[PDB]
Amino acid sequence: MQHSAESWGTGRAIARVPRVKGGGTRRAGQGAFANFCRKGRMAHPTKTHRRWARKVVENTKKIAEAMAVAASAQASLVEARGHRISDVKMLPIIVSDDIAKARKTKDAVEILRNLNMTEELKRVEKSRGVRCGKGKMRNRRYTQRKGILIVHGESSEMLGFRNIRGVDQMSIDSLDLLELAPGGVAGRLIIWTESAFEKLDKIFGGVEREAELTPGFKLPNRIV
Amino acid sequence: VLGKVKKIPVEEPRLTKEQKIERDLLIKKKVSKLANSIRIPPAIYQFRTVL
Amino acid sequence: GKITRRTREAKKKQRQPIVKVCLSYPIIPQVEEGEVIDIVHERSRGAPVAIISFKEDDC
Amino acid sequence: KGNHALPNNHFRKTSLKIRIHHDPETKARVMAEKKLRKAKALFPMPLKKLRPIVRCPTIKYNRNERLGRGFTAAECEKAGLDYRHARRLGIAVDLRRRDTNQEAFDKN
Amino acid sequence: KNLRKQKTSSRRKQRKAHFACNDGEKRIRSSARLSRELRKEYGFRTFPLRTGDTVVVKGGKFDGKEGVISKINYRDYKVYIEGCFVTKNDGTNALVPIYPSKLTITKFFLENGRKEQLERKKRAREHGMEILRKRQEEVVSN
Amino acid sequence: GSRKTALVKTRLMRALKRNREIPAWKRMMKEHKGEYNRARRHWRSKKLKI
Amino acid sequence: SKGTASFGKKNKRNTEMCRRCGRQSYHKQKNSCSSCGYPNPKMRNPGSIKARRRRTIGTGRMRYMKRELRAAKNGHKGDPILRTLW
RNA sequence: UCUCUGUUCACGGGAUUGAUUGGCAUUAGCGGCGAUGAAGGACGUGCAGGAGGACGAUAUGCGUUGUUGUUGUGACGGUGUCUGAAUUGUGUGCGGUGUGCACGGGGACCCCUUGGACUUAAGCAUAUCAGUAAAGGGAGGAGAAGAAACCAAAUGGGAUUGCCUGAGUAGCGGCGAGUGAAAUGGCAUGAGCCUGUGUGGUAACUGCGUGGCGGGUUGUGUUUGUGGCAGCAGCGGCGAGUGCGAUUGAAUUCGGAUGCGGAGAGGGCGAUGUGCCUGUAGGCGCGGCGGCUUUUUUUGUGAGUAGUGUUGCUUGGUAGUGCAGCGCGAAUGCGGUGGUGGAUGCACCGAAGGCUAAAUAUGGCUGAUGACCGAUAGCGGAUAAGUAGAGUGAUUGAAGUGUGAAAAGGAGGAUGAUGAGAAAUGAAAGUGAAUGGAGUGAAUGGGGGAUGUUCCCGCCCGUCUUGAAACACGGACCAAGGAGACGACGGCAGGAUUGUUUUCCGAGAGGGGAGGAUGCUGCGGUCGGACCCGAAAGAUGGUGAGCUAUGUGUGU
RNA sequence: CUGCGUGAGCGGGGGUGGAGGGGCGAUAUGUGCAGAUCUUGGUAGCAGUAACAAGGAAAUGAUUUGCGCUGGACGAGG
RNA sequence: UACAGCCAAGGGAACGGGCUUGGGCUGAUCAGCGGGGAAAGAAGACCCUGUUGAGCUUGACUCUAGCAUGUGUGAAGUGCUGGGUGCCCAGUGCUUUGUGGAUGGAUGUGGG
Ligand SMILES: [Zn+2]
Repeated sequence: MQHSAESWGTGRAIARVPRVKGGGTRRAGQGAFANFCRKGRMAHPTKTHRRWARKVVENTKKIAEAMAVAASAQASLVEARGHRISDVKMLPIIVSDDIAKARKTKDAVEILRNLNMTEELKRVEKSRGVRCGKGKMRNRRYTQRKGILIVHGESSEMLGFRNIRGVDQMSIDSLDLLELAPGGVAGRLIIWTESAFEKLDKIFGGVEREAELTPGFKLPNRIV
Repeated sequence: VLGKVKKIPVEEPRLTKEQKIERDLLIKKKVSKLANSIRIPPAIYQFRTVL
Repeated sequence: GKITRRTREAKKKQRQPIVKVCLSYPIIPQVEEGEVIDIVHERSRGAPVAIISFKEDDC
Repeated sequence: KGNHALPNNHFRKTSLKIRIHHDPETKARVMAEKKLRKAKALFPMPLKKLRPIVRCPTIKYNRNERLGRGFTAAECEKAGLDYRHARRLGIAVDLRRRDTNQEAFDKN
Repeated sequence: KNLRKQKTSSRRKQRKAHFACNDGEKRIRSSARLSRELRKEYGFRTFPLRTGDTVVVKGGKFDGKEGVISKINYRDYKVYIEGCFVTKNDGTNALVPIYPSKLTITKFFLENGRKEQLERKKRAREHGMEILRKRQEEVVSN
Repeated sequence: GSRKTALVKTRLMRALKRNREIPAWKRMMKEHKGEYNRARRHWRSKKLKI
Repeated sequence: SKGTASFGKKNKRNTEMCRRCGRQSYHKQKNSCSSCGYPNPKMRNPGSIKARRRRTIGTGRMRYMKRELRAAKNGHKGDPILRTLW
């Protein structure tokens, strides 16, 4: 729209669109402003105040986190979405809180082979590669599958688990839905510590008893 | 601006340190003669009597 | 409308005037004696003008 | 056309303006770092002042209490203190308020 | 206007810093690695290149050759080595350019004040390997 | 014309010693081949405007 | 004869090069530049939206203002000799 | 041979696929010019130089310091022709002839002045658009505001500024179209001071100077930080860990091994990457620049103002909500205010002098990000783009990216060489050469059959219209681009979570029990540029008497 | 060139090309062209047509001869 | 420049190159020519409609610059003639010691 274009009107044997003023250049006399003209503007330009986010009901947010936690103990659901497990003892998996003393990465990898999580970290490594279409040049060049999630109850992070390709961490006081059910499908493979696993009855309560650390919430009752 | 003639400012000439002094005493005389030709109130006229 | 001829002829004359010379004689209470030194024609007048010379003044 | 409520949407002025902050999560935590930085520049003294308990005005809010602006000079005097000296000890003083109730005067 | 320690991880900003940096930074990005037998005297890995150094090629059609650097072009990332050439359609020879990160340094050059550059960096590394040892051994108690 | 001001003369001189092709030693280089000046003016087609 | 034949009479030039801005727009009978307004002490208000971005801060060399900006990042220390007097 | 139609090879053109040191958006900091000569302009500077970029007679760059041996470069300091506010000037303070200050640039956001019309009302004049755009004057990193001559009607709150609720409500309005607050309640941030009546046993005071001059009694009254405390940015340097086999022009591919990790962010390298290089995580060293921080005893006042008659403008303010011209013009146990003009009780406050952080706004610059665009897109501008070019002037304004891993090499033809490959890919419209078939019928299509035809059927599409093959309009051909998406407020349908839901009638005076709430997708309604393209006009601010018209000076 | 589908469309084979490309579920849209005297670029027929030029000669042409009428200076503009 | 290009009648949006039923020159050239293609050019200027304009007029509606005429503001001191009931005002001459530059409101006029 950076011109002083005006239409020529009828009577000259050319169509009525507005046209550039001037002389001495091939731009002079060509179409301007219209959505069907070369170098024009869009019919309905894109604007910054469209709605980007959405609102979820607060209670439905917590029903979804409880389904995702419940599905991490059915072995049929954890094997449907990948997650090769043929040598774990029983689900759910719980270890003591003294894995936080592994502060070198060489030890944290030894704790994970003792739990038979060895062929799982190999499946994530071999799935890494370049993305197919145009997104690869928009700073999104590599993709790969999801692996193990460590739900602990200590402070900021475990430094010795941070470099392993295929391992995430989460705090019991956060418990977000975007890590628990990746892609919107429940059944991730989770490893609990013993301090975090004991706080699960205060966060979610029961079907007819309210929960403390979350005022009001009760599990929904059954329809069959 | 429609066939007319211009605005013509003035900024009249300036006095130079002896026309100014000559212009201050002209005003002091013209104002003193008016102060003695109108009726003077009593509270200001009493100061015309000194030791 | 547009502005009439009478009003524009008045504005043209403040821009570019016709000028005449303003004849007049001075003040001399004592009987002096003058001297006509010239009689001359002038543009825009019909009457001739005389140049008269006194002891300390011309008119 | 049709049976609808009569609409009253005011968008007839070209001078109107829209205003949106598109990232309020980073804006909140940038203001909590400002708030913790004042606190340890005043270090020993706690950055907030002690305020009184007052009563909401009309008959609709009559039965409700609230934190107010400051204490009065008589409330400070009877607690053994001068209001010029209560201000150096982190107490807020309001010389506009008037004293008209004896129970509320005692709570403060 | 140095740019090789950018915080950003954007692809357009990183390729811009490789192809358009100043000549001071073109020399550090043209760095080569030392051999095993030369890395026991000095403690460090890679060091930058200059003419007169003896190197060895690794990969390509000149894989396994050894020679002396006769010219470098830092601005274009091109190294010319005596003994890797080709015959034009006239009977004449020409030297072929090689990329600096496919070479290995053996027996470098020590004459134009370069004997001291190697000794300044050998001291900075052993002074830094003790700040790490004292911190580590005390954080051993940590 | 033969008559001209001093400021008109020094700008006509500057415009004159600009209308020139790339020197031959620069075109013979390896990385300057196929380059021509392309900012050239001919006195009949384009006018300088004083 | 108001077309082709009237063009052969146009050999007088009304303007010259302006000594403030350098365009061929200083009108000699008017004593005034139609681009920048010289000899008024202030520069003329531009006649269009695009005219503002053809001649402003940054479209020339900025010989002094660049130097001053490098000095204000270091606290305006001056010549190291004269620093004893200050 | 010519016309139409198959097939193969060669042209012509630049679509498509894949790239990208460019664009665009949101967010965090900063907001740093000038008489100590700015921004902008003109002309110059290299041994061999035109454009661009860089630079100023110390000119294609000089000094100090770091890194280097190189076409060398980083960080800081110096120089800067002739111009331009451009000033050897004009105005003005302090002095008494000395010495200061103002002027211009920019102006998104802020303060003050002035002030439209298009448009809506299906016409139009009050009204609306709108005290908005344009114009002018004055400031800063923000500005302006600010410590009750307040709000109210309780058992009362308690400076300014921003956000939610109150509420499209009370009200204003050819009571039409339209227009439109605030208090309370809930949050963010929080902070209060200076003066015009200061001694009389002696101006106790200060600008200039080194125990003096100037000011001042018509009234001056101004110590102190190389110390501490908290913070913010920058610069420099060190930085772990590798080798064989197969395919390839070359491997990061495929197959055995062997290590690092507070480092498996991203980028380059002859191709798809944890140990090939750069960095990365994390420690060390060194400048710099700010914010807080020193408290001798003091008492009392704000007039050509407030108000008011009249006239003009403004506000939701309705019989001033606020402001201004002209004229009149106050009080001292007194003055002001309480959503209808006036009276009188009760309530609540002290105007007409001065200063004040924080929470708020926003072109551009610098950092960090992205369900954004990918060369007719994205900024006009991925290149010597506000350039080439156009106009008397104010102004106006494009088109153009790709040899290869390596120059290993070509450029009239032919013969050849190098390379993995003659070298980005290379559609349609249209054409040349060869070769097969058909024709003297406008061509093309469907059924049924067949290596062209023979029988039957078949007028040119789109559109407005009672009605088109029309002597109704648009359409020579091909590629690419090209039009109901988005915001606010309400209703209904389908779906999700939860359910111990509801301030009623009436102009008032008076009277008085009767399943929703919060999101998500779609459709209908209104205002927004509003599905896309199109007037004749109206207003604000600027340019021209080189063509042509008239007057006047001086020539032919 | 060939298979499947009532259709919108989806597969396979041989050349060319020399680096990346997909299926399935939910989600975000600048989401599908024959037309607008549509926009920008390229190309036909018309058509080797209209229009324009071919100035007097002498094997040679610094020599011989035939024809036309502006010719020479100052200013503006270049 | 939709595609094309020989005629008669019929019906048809009531004057067909194409549709129905009949009549036909001539295989591909060159120069001419002005019957037809309701030939080309130009979103009919005539005429009507639109709650679309603009130039101009006045006895259209609503206003307005300027101009006229009372009246408020402005400078002090004095004499004189006249009105009504002591009173307010008119003209009014004089003196020098303000000044003449203006400015608020009211009624009439006003196709400039
Ligand atoms: Zn100028």
